[PDB]
Amino acid sequence: TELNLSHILIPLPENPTSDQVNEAESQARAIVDQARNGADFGKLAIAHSADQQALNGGQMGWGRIQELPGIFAQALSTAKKGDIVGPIRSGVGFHILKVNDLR
Amino acid sequence: TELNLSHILIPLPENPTSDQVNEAESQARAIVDQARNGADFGKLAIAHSADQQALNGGQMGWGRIQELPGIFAQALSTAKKGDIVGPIRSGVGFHILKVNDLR
Amino acid sequence: NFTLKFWDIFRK
Repeated sequence: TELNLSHILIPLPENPTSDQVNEAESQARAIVDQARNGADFGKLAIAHSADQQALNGGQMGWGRIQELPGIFAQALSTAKKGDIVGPIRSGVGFHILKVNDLR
Repeated sequence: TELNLSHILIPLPENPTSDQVNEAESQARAIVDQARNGADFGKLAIAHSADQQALNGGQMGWGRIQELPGIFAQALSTAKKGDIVGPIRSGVGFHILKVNDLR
Repeated sequence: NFTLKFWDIFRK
């Protein structure tokens, strides 16, 4: 399976305090809600993502499910086109993914 | 379960000829062999790796097994400190991993 | 953390 994904990263420092974690999670959940309710995901990435693909709407292009970080592949086990998944926690922060296409 | 890893990518274009594949696999195998023989893995990465961490000796730092791409997770789950794993083929080339530590 | 450092390797 392959997925065409867009991604948003809400960053966290290396050893975050519980307050820092909670604040990042809050922002990420708000973004997930805005996206599910129809907000342009690319614009959300441009405005909030800390990753290198932020300016290009967080577009990650086509990827093989077996090459995605395990925590992302697991969260996308039943995803369908248009779905917003997350927030997903990793050592770098909270991640939000949008399924643009699948094949 | 956390691992500290270093990585080397011997690249392949998206639709490689069989000769391109054979040549890349040969170089990746030679690197695995030298690394297992005690060669400085960071120097091997600086010299041959095509990824963004090459100039930093292929150092990837720490992470959880579930944060790894699926194609590396199974193999690394049973590795021990010091092991050189690979070559593992992906859509972008052949990969060589060194387990710097487990914690 | 290596989560995105690894993912970046596969991006095309």
